[PDB]
Amino acid sequence: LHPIIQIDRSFMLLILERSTRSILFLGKVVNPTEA
Amino acid sequence: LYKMSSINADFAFNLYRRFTVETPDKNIFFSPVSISAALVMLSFGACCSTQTEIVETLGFNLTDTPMVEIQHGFQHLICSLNFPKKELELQIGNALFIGKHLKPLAKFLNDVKTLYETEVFSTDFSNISAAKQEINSHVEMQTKGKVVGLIQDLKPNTIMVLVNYIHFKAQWANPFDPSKTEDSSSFLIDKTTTVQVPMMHQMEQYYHLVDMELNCTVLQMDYSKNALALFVLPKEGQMESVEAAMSSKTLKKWNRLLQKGWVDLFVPKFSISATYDLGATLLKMGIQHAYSENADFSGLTEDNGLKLSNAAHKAVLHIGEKGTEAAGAMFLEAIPR
Ligand SMILES: Cc1cccc(Nc2ccccc2C(=O)O)c1C
Repeated sequence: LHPIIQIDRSFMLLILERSTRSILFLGKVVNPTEA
Repeated sequence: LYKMSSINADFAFNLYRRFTVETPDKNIFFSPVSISAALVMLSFGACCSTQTEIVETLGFNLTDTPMVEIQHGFQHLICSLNFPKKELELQIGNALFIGKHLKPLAKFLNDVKTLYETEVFSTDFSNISAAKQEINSHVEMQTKGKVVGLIQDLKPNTIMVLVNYIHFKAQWANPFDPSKTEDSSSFLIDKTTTVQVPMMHQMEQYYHLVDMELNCTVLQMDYSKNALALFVLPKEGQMESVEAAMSSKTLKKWNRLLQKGWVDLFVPKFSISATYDLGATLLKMGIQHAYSENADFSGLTEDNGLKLSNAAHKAVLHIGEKGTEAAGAMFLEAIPR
């Protein structure tokens, strides 16, 4: 009965620190094997 | 702090949108906090319109938050991010490489050292190549080997370099089991094209949601202490409209709506890296006088002898079964005024 989440196409990523509510890193992965 | 971090978030997203115009349909990866920290530090020594422009480009309004509150907020921010936390590595620091013949105000030096942890190095920029290696090596060391070769080219007349570096390493609250990782799974890179990536797989409870306005799935994976990752997965062909909506207001909404529940979750194992020449971008966004021959950094040196010439960022990311390791570094170059 559980939703499937498949990160299998382009996605945005945020890495956040909780106490300061800072965005440490921000990005979009279009091609995770690129370069 | 949160009203600061909210302005810092909207700067992040505005800059992100500039990048999706400069390098479109390509990987984007940066540390907004690294870029903001470096520029705020550059503002500490600036005066008048030079200082005003920098912080306004950073997204602050000097009526709502006077210059001193901004300075004090960023000092408390860096201090907080660096505070020792169990089971999470996070360090953001900076270094000022000062030309042998510059006249830095010992005020500005003592204050960056004591208030932003700044490390100060007298640098022989008459050996431009050796100086470049020294800075690059310092950044590599401070990012635990992850940011290599930050400065590709360094102008022969450089007389100051300001560097900021951030390193992050953390374990997922719920690590993936590598025996359940699929060696080769499809990832759609455009309408009709796939690449093969390792796909990690876990069945656990996660905070997640479907944003019904924006038509994207938001998935939160916590790190074991004080940090989280948000994955934002648009419906097919909806990425531009999600990008246009990203903002602090949107993050606040998701913070409210995210609900924990069971998920059958597949996440790719991968690494990326990105580099940005930020010179022209920053001029456009409103940082003008800092580049001109009438730049006012009278808080920095006795003779106000310098101007900004170049700026660049490099960031790298690795996500695997155990957690995430990420790093970034910001580079601001000054030459004679
Ligand atoms: C606006 C903003 C900016 C940076 C971090 C936060 N915090 C979150 C935003 C969305 C989802 C989760 C969080 C969180 O830190 O729990 C917020 C609300």
